[PDB]
Amino acid sequence: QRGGVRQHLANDRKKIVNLNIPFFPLDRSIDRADIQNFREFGTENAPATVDAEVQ
Amino acid sequence: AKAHVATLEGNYSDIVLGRVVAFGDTGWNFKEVDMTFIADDADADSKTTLFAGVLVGEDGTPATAAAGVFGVLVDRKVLPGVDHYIGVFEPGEKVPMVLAVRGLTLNQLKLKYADGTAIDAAGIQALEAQGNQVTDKIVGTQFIGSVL
Amino acid sequence: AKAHVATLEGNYSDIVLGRVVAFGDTGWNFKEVDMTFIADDADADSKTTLFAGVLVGEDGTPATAAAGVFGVLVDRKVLPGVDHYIGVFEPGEKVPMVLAVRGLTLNQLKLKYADGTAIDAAGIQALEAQGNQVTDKIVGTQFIGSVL
Amino acid sequence: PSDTLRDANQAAQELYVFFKESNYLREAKIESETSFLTVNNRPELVVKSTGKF
Repeated sequence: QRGGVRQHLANDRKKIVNLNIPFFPLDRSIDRADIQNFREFGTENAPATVDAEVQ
Repeated sequence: AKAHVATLEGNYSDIVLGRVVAFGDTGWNFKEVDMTFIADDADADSKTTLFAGVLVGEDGTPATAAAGVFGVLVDRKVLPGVDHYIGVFEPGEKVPMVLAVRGLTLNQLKLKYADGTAIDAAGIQALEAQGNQVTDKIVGTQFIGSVL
Repeated sequence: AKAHVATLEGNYSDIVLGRVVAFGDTGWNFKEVDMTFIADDADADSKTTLFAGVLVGEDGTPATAAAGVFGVLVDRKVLPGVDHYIGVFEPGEKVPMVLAVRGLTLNQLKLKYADGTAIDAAGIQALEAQGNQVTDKIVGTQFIGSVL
Repeated sequence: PSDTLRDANQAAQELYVFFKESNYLREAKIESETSFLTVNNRPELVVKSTGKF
């Protein structure tokens, strides 16, 4: 109604949060026995080499 | 792993919506009282049960009945997001508190008795005698999800 | 009125003084178990009561006497200066925890039983049999007020 | 009109917005007023249809 009381406004919301993170390892080793007398399997006669397994 | 979450709703200017600001003085509307902050039987680390809008009588004891309503607590230590007073005061300690008394416009959605009850008609009529406007008539808000 | 103060003393290295590093495997010394992070009777989103150094059995339950001692709790989640996990785990839930059981130079003073009692001789013997050194040769520290 | 002595009998306007900063540097307020009526002069020409499924 004209001349009477007015109205008033409201307010908004706020929020906050936190989070963690996981971890993923991976590893392998190399031993002498894996290369001693085994051929380079992809060829006729060449002996096995360490780098061929590292790669 | 439910995340640690914090929130906020509401400001100071939601119980107090306007004054009759006096020229000569600015403290005309307010009054100071001494109230028990931490219950005098609980422990130090207990958080205070006082909240903005809780009715207070002439003495510093929030009222649960119409016959003792005097003012509305609007102290700055109990506003949203202000909490850093865990354990600052020993149980049974008394702190000076501010009360709105006269010359103010008050929202009745937030006025409540000490136990959490809403303000009844008798409480309103007892608070208007001080010279206060009890509005209601508030727009509110609707957030995402509502079509409007 | 009291003031708010927080303090920090001690680190990870103060419990694990020395470690034997195996060239071909870095995780040799440690073993994972599962533990009840929040006691099943704890209030909704309480604070845990585990701490670094508490002796636990292989099952994961904290040990009360020598027979139940298998390793030392050394997880990152319980170091003195860390606080993230409040309410993150529901009461009675279990989360993997890291123990250290092989090849360590362990402090003797920091290790505690489930109830906070200091480590006895039988527990020391049981922990040593696994292949761990228990030594109390710790210099200590003096801060102020005493002419060192 | 806006129901204000400044223009109580002038031509109306769609929306009034007042920003009043109180001089004594302790409070401020925002006010806004609007008034209008919507009229459907020919209700006979609108037909509603209920759909049965």
